[PDB]
Amino acid sequence: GFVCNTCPEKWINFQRKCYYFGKGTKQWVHARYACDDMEGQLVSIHSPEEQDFLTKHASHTGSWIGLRNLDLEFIWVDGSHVDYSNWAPGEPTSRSQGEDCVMMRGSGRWNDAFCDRKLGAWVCDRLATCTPP
Repeated sequence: GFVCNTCPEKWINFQRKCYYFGKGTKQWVHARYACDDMEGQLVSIHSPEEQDFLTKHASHTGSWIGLRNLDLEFIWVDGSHVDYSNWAPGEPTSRSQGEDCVMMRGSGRWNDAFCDRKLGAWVCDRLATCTPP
């Protein structure tokens, strides 16, 4: 096994991951289950290179991402902590209470909005399968 760029039908390869750029009106939790029932998760961005690819295919309206708030601290759906951050200027707002779910704007910048908000786009990500040369 050396080459990891093997994608299922309708998924787009980037680096060592597969991405599905889903459409249709969905609440954060609804988009959380849309990927889980597809054998994927809501997207976890960890590199500027990943973000740049994501921005290129993402809908201008705004896509849900796998980041959310708790208590403590923002953590991705995979459980990973935030290392790379592409927050919009002045984000995350530490006064807007209830805005615990993160979305990604057309520009790629992330905004933290209400979980009950209906967005037209949502991005999923899974691991890319391998091939032995």
